[PDB]
Amino acid sequence: AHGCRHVAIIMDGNGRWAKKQGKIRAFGHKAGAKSVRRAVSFAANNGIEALTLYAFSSENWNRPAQEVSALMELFVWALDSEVKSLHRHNVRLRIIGDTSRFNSRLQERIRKSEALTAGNTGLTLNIAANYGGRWDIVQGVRQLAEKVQQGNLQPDQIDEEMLNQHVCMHELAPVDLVIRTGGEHRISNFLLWQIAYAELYFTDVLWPDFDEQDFEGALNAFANRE
Amino acid sequence: GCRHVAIIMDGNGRWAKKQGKIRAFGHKAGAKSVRRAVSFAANNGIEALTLYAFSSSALMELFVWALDSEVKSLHRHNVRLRIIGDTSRFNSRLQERIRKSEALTAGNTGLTLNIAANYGGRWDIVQGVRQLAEKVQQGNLQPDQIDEEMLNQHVCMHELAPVDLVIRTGGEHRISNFLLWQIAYAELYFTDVLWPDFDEQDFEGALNAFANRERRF
Ligand SMILES: O=P(O)(O)C(O)(Cc1cccc(-c2cccc3c2oc2ccccc23)c1)P(=O)(O)O
Ligand SMILES: O=P(O)(O)C(O)(Cc1cccc(-c2cccc3c2oc2ccccc23)c1)P(=O)(O)O
Ligand SMILES: O=P(O)(O)C(O)(Cc1cccc(-c2cccc3c2oc2ccccc23)c1)P(=O)(O)O
Ligand SMILES: O=P(O)(O)C(O)(Cc1cccc(-c2cccc3c2oc2ccccc23)c1)P(=O)(O)O
Ligand SMILES: O=P(O)(O)C(O)(Cc1cccc(-c2cccc3c2oc2ccccc23)c1)P(=O)(O)O
Ligand SMILES: O=P(O)(O)C(O)(Cc1cccc(-c2cccc3c2oc2ccccc23)c1)P(=O)(O)O
Repeated sequence: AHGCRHVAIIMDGNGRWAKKQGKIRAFGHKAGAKSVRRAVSFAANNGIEALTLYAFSSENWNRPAQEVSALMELFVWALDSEVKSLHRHNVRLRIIGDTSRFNSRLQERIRKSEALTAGNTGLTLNIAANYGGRWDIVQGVRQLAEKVQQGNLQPDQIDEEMLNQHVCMHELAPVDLVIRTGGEHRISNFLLWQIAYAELYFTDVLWPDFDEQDFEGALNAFANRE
Repeated sequence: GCRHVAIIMDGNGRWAKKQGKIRAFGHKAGAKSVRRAVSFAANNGIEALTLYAFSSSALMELFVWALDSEVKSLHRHNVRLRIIGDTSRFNSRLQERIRKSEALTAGNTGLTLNIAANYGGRWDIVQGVRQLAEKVQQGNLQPDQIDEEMLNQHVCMHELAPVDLVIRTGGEHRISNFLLWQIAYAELYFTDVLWPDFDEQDFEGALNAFANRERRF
């Protein structure tokens, strides 16, 4: 009844949530993981076809660039145990983002995870990893530029419909709703091309507290903004 | 400090209906609201204001009339005018009035006023992409040297301050294929106020909210 086929969520607020409890950041990450499981569960049980998730990091600015990098590795590493669970729940997993510089072992783990679940018929879960909406448009542009160089494409032949076929998730239903938790009212270079016509829904709720009733609220807001 | 504000103007028609009036009446109050927003922005030190008339030859002629009767005043008021969007198919007379209007004000140093006409964010990115494909075809550019900075140099308004705040009136919470590339880091502010009613107090509310959020985030 919500009529929403594909929801994207900019998750934020985990560190502030922990801070308020008098707990260190790591406890926030723990509670945030639980909230991710819960939103994925809700989406699957509510007939949403695709759910795309972006972890917005409020602390990354204070982290040296080389820690960030290693942080991307732990993510893929953790993503080897979690896939087993996603697969048991009939979830099809896709990673979107610039994974070309990750080491071969990671790239292999990622492809194997997407291959394992590619045939599942449940929710399609897209996880952003090293993703940027401008980078997304740029990688599509590069693919087209390569065709132009080969001599198979004239610059005047490039139109929206063609660039669209080369940005992330072009093969899935278009994003109908973007939710951003944590209070900030910005897209922060998450999807740009893909959100041209999506409903944007912002809530002050911190990610760890964002639960099924908050997700239903966004979906009903969407249904009503029709 | 907000340097560039973009506004998705919407609600003139709904506004006229609530008054029991026709669409033309909503357009008239709408023009007055554009005038007040432009003055407000110029008076409060905003460097660029970008306006997008959201709609769900008569016009083309009015566009000519509008340019002919207001450009001298915008020039006088030190406003730099730019039209962003695909005007490639407007009639030549109008295309020439646009070009001349931008040329006459190209040197002004006050508010840059960007008016969208047949503009779309995807189209904007696509025109930038065509320009880069031309250099690849010419042989002056390798596909793998194309990066964000380079495409950024080929989308509308790259010569101005980055868009800091996007305001959409009328109650919808969508970008509707207005700016996309350009709003990657902008504060987004939605208000149910209908365009004709959008006034200095409403505009101040969006500006104060931007400044406070800049402080908090
Ligand atoms: O746990 P802390 O945030 O205290 C820190 O160890 C960095 C870190 C270590 C181990 C795991 C994580 C972590 C865990 C879950 C999600 C994410 C984490 O780090 C990021 C960054 C960006 C997005 C998501 C997550 C972060 P720090 O160097 O910032 O103190
Ligand atoms: O816990 P369930 O298997 O019941 C389910 O929530 C799916 C799910 C469970 C647990 C974790 C995740 C998930 C998915 C991808 C990556 C990561 C997940 O949780 C973490 C924690 C830390 C790092 C990465 C991930 C998803 P479901 O919708 O399939 O029932
Ligand atoms: O919310 P904050 O910006 O405070 C921060 O927790 C980063 C963060 C944002 C959003 C989600 C998560 C997070 C935490 C644990 C598990 C997972 C998170 O995001 C995903 C995506 C996919 C699978 C698992 C998780 C972390 P931080 O490390 O910058 O303090
Ligand atoms: O600057 P960006 O916002 O583009 C990004 O690189 C930030 C980022 C850097 C490093 C790790 C993560 C990240 C994202 C989701 C889940 C987890 C991340 O890091 C960890 C560590 C341990 C468990 C989960 C996650 C995010 P992104 O991967 O969220 O696109
Ligand atoms: O078709 P008509 O000539 O009857 C009329 O709609 C013309 C009209 C007057 C004023 C504004 C508009 C109008 C309508 C849709 C979009 C835009 C309009 O004006 C601008 C300016 C710049 C960008 C978009 C629009 C139309 P009207 O208000 O004089 O009845
Ligand atoms: O607000 P609505 O979407 O109801 C509609 O008035 C279209 C419209 C939206 C926003 C502004 C305008 C409009 C009206 C009069 C003058 C000008 C308008 O937009 C601009 C931009 C620049 C200069 C003058 C005007 C028209 P409509 O013609 O589709 O009913």
